[PDB]
Amino acid sequence: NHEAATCLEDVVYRGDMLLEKIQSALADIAQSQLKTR
Amino acid sequence: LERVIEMIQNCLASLPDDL
Amino acid sequence: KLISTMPGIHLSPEQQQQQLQSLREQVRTKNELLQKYKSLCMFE
Repeated sequence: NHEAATCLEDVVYRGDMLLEKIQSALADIAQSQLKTR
Repeated sequence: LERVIEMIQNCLASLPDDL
Repeated sequence: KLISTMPGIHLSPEQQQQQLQSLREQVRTKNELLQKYKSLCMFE
């Protein structure tokens, strides 16, 4: 159960990094589209 | 996670085809 | 002469120049953003 806990934590960490990257990218697209206006 | 990755990939695969 | 006043231009040529420059900058920045996301992969 300890090993399964650390494995779940690792997959959650990879997903969290990918989510923060795509989130910031979408925010930058929205900033550019609003600045062009 | 895998689905999201390939989703991002194909959308990126769409974008130079617009460029 | 009235029929040749019909065409489609009304602004002063300075305003035509402003519009042309602004639209050139718009196409430049949009192509640059799309090229940025062409090159950038958030994933590996």
